[PDB]
Amino acid sequence: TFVALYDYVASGETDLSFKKGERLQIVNNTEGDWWLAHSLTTGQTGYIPSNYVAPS
Repeated sequence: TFVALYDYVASGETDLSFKKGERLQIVNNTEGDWWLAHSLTTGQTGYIPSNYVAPS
């Protein structure tokens, strides 16, 4: 479980928007730049920038 450090607005069809403070479950971290995540706060799924979140 990770927490969002900053708001992120999705710019494409596979990334996930989230608000600062949202809690997320990381599903796929094979790549170092983009992680597939699942929002525990909102239940939505998509790719997020890995440097927008921190473990919590």
